[PDB]
This record gives sequence, C-alpha cells and structure tokens, in this order.
Amino acid sequence: AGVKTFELRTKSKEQLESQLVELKQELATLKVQKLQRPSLPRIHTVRKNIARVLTVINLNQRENVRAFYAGKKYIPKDLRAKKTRALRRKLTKFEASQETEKARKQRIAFPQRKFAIKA
Amino acid sequence: GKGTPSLGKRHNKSHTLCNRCGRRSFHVQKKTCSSCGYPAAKMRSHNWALKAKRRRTTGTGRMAYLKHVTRRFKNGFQTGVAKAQT
Amino acid sequence: AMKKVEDGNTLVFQVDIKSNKHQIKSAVKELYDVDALYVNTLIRPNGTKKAYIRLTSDYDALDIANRIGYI
Amino acid sequence: AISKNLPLLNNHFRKHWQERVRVHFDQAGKKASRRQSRLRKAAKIAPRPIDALRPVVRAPTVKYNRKVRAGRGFTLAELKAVGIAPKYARTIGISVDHRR
Amino acid sequence: VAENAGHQTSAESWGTGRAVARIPRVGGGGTHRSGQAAFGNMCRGGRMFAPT
Amino acid sequence: PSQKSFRTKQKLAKAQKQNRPLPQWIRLRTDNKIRYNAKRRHWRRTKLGI
RNA sequence: UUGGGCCCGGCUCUUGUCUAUGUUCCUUGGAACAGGACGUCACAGAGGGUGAGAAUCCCGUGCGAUGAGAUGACCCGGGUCU
RNA sequence: GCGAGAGACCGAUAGCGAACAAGUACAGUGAUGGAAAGAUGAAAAGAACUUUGAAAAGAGAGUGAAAAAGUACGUGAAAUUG
RNA sequence: UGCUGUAAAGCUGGGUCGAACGGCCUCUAGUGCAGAUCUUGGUGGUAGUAGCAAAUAUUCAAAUGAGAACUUUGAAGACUGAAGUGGGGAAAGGUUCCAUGUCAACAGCAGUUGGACAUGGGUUAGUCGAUCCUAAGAGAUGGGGAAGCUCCGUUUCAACGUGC
RNA sequence: AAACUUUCAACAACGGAUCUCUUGGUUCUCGCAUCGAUGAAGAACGCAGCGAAAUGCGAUACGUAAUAUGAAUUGCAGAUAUUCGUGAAUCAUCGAAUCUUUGAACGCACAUUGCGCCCUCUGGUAUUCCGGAGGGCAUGCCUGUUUGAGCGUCGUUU
Ligand SMILES: [Zn+2]
Repeated sequence: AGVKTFELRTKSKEQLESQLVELKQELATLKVQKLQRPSLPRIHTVRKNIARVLTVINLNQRENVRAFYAGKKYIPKDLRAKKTRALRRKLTKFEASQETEKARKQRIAFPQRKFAIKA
Repeated sequence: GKGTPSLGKRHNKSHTLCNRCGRRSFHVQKKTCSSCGYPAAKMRSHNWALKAKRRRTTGTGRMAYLKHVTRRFKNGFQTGVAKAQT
Repeated sequence: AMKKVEDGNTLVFQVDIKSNKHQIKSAVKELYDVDALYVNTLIRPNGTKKAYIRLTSDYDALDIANRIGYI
Repeated sequence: AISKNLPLLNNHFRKHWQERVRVHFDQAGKKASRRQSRLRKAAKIAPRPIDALRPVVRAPTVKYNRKVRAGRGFTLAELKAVGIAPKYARTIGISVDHRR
Repeated sequence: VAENAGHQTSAESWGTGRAVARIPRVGGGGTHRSGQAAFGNMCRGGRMFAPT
Repeated sequence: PSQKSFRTKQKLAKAQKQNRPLPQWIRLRTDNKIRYNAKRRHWRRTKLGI
C-alpha cells in the first residue's frame, strides 16, 4: 500500500524532495534486481509511492500560488475556473443584471401585483 | 507489356504518412493529405461520404476530455474540494 | 553486454529515448560517481535507446558493475 | 395510365415526400406534458389566475359577423372608462391592445 | 427497419458477359465480401422487400 | 532500406512488438474467449504499408 | 404606489441510507426453482439471479421515511439590517 | 450528444456493416472499399494412472445426470460418403 | 409403426434428445419455393484424372535420426566462367539477420532441413550519410480577386533589420 | 457366382440446417443542453510482476489526490499490504492534479525527432564559445500604454 498521504502533507518542501530522491534511488535498485528474478511485484508499490509524493509536492506548491493571488484582478489561467469556453464568454450576473435607469423606474413603479378573484 | 512487366516498376511511393491522421495518404509532391486535407485548417469531410465520417469522428478515439463533460455538467461545474463528512 | 565490462571498460545501460550524450555523461556522474571517456548511443530495433559508456582509466568498470550489483 | 370511369386524382407525391413525413406518435405524450406544464405554471403563481382577462369582439367578414369571440386586449378607451392605466392594467391580469 | 438498412454499399452490377447474374455486386478486393451480391431482397445482406 | 527515418523506424519497432503469440496464462482467466492472437503478420505475406 | 442585502425554509435537481411473508413436509431428479399437502405476506403476484416454471432463497418491487449537496437579478414564505 | 422507459419489432444468411479484440482482419497509390466469426457442462469436475506407439494418437481407466457433451464440444437435417 | 383426409396436411408407434410447447374462438403479418446465367454456405461427378517435363548432373560412404533421393560432413563428378549462379550498394521490404530448440500448418514429392514455427541476442560515428546550399519548381507575407472553399502574385503600387 | 452400378434401412462420417436461447440491434416515447487557444475532436508512440489485442491511462503512464464505502484481488505469484481500522478493493464517486509527440497547433520548419533567438539559474579557467535545467518568442482584430512618422496642420521666434 506504500507510504500514506497524510504523513506526506505534514512535511515541508525540503523533506519531500529528500524522500523523492530517496524513493527514486530505491526504484533504480529494484530494476537492477528485476534482471535476475525476474518477477518483482514490489516495483509496483514504489512507483505509486513516487506518484503520491509528486502529487503532494504539486498540490502544496499550487496552494501557495493560490494564496499569492487571492483577490487579485488577474491570476494565472490555470487557477481560473475551467467551466467551459462558452460559460466563460457568458455575461456575469452583474453584467446580466445591468439595467437602464428608465427600465429601473418602470419595474419599480409597476411591479407584478398579487391578487385573487371571486371575493 | 502493361500488365505483369509494368507492375514490376512500382518502387516510388506517391503517398507517405500524414502527420495529422497517420494514414499514409499524404501526397509527397502535392504536400496534401488526400484523407484529412492536411495542412488545411479544416478536416476533409464530405456529405457524399457518410461511411467515411464513421471511420474518423468523435467517439472513434479516446474522447479523453469530452468523456467527463457530462459528469462535470451534472454537478453544475463545481469548484473546490469535497468535504469530509462529520 | 557483459563482455564489454571487462574487455572494453564499458558500462551498457538502457537510456531514455529523448536523452543525448551530454545528459547521459552528466547522469552517470551523479548516479554512480564515475567519469565517461565517451558515450556511444544506439536506438534498438525494439525502440529503446542503449548507451555504451566507456570509463576513464581512473575507474574500473567491473568494480562499478558490482557496486550497481548486476554482476 | 388512364382507364375506366374513375375520378381524376391530384395526388401530389412526385417530390421526395418520404423524407418529410411527420407522424404524430407523441400526441398522447404531448398532451400529458402540456398538462404538466400547465399544472406547474398554475401552482407557481397561485392564487393569481393563469389567464389574463380578454375582451369580447366581433369576428371580421360577412360570413362571421354573427359570431362574437374573445379578443386580444381591452382598448385604451375601455380602460379609460373604468379608470385603469394600461401600464397598471397589465399587472392585474387585464390584457391591453393598443391597436384596437 | 432502419431507413438505410441494406443500402450502405457502393455496389454496381457487373453487367452481362461475365457469366454471372446481373445483380449488383460489391467492388474492390481483398475481403471475401468482394464480388458478392448486394441491394436485393433475395441477397444476403440486402434490404427486405417493401421495408416497413 | 538501411537509410531510414526515425519516424519510419519507430513504426517498425511497434510492428514487431505486436507480432507475438498469445501469452498462455491469459487462456486460464475466467470468462476468457481469446484462443490465439488473430492479428499476426508475416513479413512475406502482408505488408505494413508504411 | 415604492429600494437593497444576508439568514432560514419551501419549490426544482442530484444523491446516500432504511423496510413483509416457508427455504415446513412427502415423491422425482445430478440439482427442487417440478408435482402434491399445509400454509404466510400482499400499497410488494414487475423484473432479475440462484444447479429445471421461485411473491414467500437473494436483489429488488410497493409503501414511504429521513440525511447531504446543489441551483434560481430574472420563483414565494418568512425573519434581520439598512 | 447525454440520460431514461417501452414495443402485436428481429432472433445470429435475421436485426445496425458490426450480439464476438468491427469500422476489426484484409484490399487499394489514393479517394475509398470492407467481411467471417454466438451456444460443452450446474461446476473443468477439461480425462489422473496403465499399456502400444518416434510422436500425433489409440486401447483400457477415470470425471460427469449424460463423453449418443471431449474444447474438430447443445441438438446435429440434406446433399455427399463408408 | 401405422391411422385419418380427394388434397393441402393432421395424428400416432419406435429411436435420438434435453426445456419449453400445443388445441379451440378470434386478431395480425417481413406467412408456404424447383427454377430467376437467383443470394450465401456446403458437397459431388469429372478424378486418384490433367498434370507436377525450360535453366547440362549427379553418385558413393559416414554421421544424425523412429524414419534420409532431398539434413550435415568427406570423396568424386559438374556447372556459373569476371557484361558470373562472384563481391557490394540505391529504391522497396522490415527482423527475413544470428544462436538455441523444433516439425501441427507451409516449403504443389519428402523433410531430421528452412527466409516456416518458438525463445532469446544483435545495428556504437566530430571525420560515412542525412542535417546545410541552391536547380527545375513549390509556396507563406504585404496586397488584389472570389458568396466562399480559396485564387493570383514572390518583392510584387509595403514605413518589411527578431540589423551588424 | 463374385466384383461393379443403382435403390433402401441401421450404424458411422461430412456438413452446419432445424429447434430452443440472447449483456445485440431496430423503432417509438420521455427528459436534458454540456466541445475548443484555460489547447478540443483526431492521430502517433508508449505504460502492467508475468500482456499481443480490446479496455484504461501519460514518464505521477491498466493510473495519483480527494469523497464515499467497508475486506477484498484471483490465471498465477508477491509484499519492506491490510482487518473493532485514516482501512483491502472500487472509472463507487470525483470538485485537486499529471497529461509524452502531435493536432485549430502558435518561434521557423517538417518525407528532418532539423534550425534558431530572448530571460534566469548552472557546469566547463567565460557578456561573446560549448553543455544543462526552467521560463518564453504565431497570426488577424479590439481597448489602452509607450516610442514615433508626415510643410496633414495649429500658436511663438527669427
Ligand atoms: Zn491526413
């Protein structure tokens, strides 16, 4: 099952880099042993361990960028919403709710009334 | 001598592999693919060739990104992460 | 491949298809701490890249191979 | 091609008509879904009625002078007589027709 | 039945003079389908008579 | 020929790797219908058309 | 005659979880899901599976109950502040 | 396209070309063309072992409800043949 | 195995087989085949027949092997006869290369042999090529046509240096 | 008289009809509105302990994270794998990522794995040469910023 993610996420950047290289040399050691076994299922465990560490390294590095760009007007396009191309071209709620002062006066002056019949 | 004797002189390919569709239909001298129309921006496709659309169209490949558009649409194109249940 | 370890002072490696002789020379310096006299590369009929890395007289290829542990 | 004492027919089927045949298999489904739309709309706005009040008008032409049917909207004069502004009238379920 | 069932072929009759019936046949070569009859209600793989 | 392009040689490498018989332990899997590799190719019989 | 924003509901959507009664007897059969006896449940006797035609063996079905997540200037029912 | 529910529809030469690793194998310089191919058994229990044979196989035996089910597998018609 | 019906057909005895199926009153249709140089599949007679006859030519022994006209080795006899049946390459092929094993299919006889089958191994460049140059030509750009797909033009009615 | 030929029956062949099935098709109905320069559809090449294809994925490669769930996977093997538990398996779910070479495909080019140039860091005694890592350099058009051109033209000073 390999290493466990929540331990990796409590580590710093420099610790993760040390464990990454420590796992990579161990994977290289196994591929040398594969020349003689040749069946060696532990290779599978190490390869997925390298994946987990690389994932934690990336996800930690990405949230540091998110904090750097919180509330800014312009942020990197990979940090923007990725809904669909058409939904990004669509008018925002503020833009779609924009209303001329003439139209605002009419809607306020004549709202849809509530009424009933036969009384 | 237009049969067997002439068939022995076939060693100069008219077509090579196309970069866009990988089909061996790229005309070397014309620099055009007779299959997909490369290097034109549009793909070559005709309404008089309906079986040819079947061979190369959406769904005949991986659909690696369109696979999940329905899944993302069904959840309203969420942002963020899932929460752990209390 | 193992005949080149003794007779040629050469280590034979499988290498990434995209790497050039400059990177392979640097790579063996980091991984096994050994200097390459030359790197001869080759792309195999099965599509992988093979490198022949001959070491300088400072290093013994047989000693290095036992360090790596494939002999 | 022309035989016996039969009526001469005008069957206009010399075009590719088989590509434009519309069979209304969905008549029952359309009826049911139309009722569902009507129910949803009624329930949204209750107790306010679903229909605006329509006037009564004379059908045009010499053939339909006798019949009287539902119009589109009360004229500005008719709303003037009962003292309802047309802008206001549209908000209380009374339909307005500036053209009549 | 499907509107094009039995009609997804480019078959042409070989005509006469080739010692085979004048039914349309599949062209090309290299598959066993080549030279086989097509489009007929009597043919394997053709379309039925008066499709529903 | 001897003088070939890298793109050509990359296609020939894949053509060989696909030209192997079926590994036998796959016949032993439950609900298995494959009896042999039906996409074998001989160099003299069918050309790659590359 | 009358503005706006937030907070909870409702309505719409998605989805999680939970539910009745024989595997009783005899014969045939490799196997009972078959025949016969006695039954039981039924807002469930649709369907599927299980070594042959299974409501009652299993999943479901029917009945609903209760969570969670959305979504809506352009739906309303309320608070609350302006 | 996405997701559902159905039928006096077809039932493997039918129904989509495709119930199968089907737009696959294969053909063509190319545009394009384009198949065939479902079913042991409930369960591989897929025949241990002996014998003849160089071997393939055979004869015994064995498993199985059935080998008049042996993967050249349900039934097994006709042409044709011993 | 018979019976019934003028018939279309129906029913039955025996054998085989293993999961559904019929009668009657109605409904409905992609509903009845001997033919279409019909379609697809299969199988015959012909028939153990035609044939397997170009390229001078093979023979003896040993080994291997269950088995040798055909494999290997030796001895011999031959031929290609340097514009070759020699030794290399370009195009094309794509692992056919080499070793080990092996003979179900293929090598129109055979097969212990093989370009077959199975498992592995194998292609090393500063100097050889590509890469660069321009040729016949192809073809962006600025522009000008064309509803448009695109067409012309190649420095062109251009403010043209990713200058040194 | 045998043989042979022909017919018939039994048995055995050849062959795959018939019969019964059926995770497929076909038609009708209902609901929905969601591809792409934030790089799509498609292609190529790769990736598993033992895989050719199909299916899945991209050098984090039959997958990583997260959420839910709650003991498997299975042809074989094997844990530096797990069981009253941050815990087996799971495209169950899925909101965070990875996403080779390409492709509208975008530095130029492309029958080449060809040729550049800029910035930062780095190795070789180096601002210039060679190598490495990372980040960049398409086109049309729009808004704006900056630097400009033109006796197009305005005011002043000769
Ligand atoms: Zn192409």
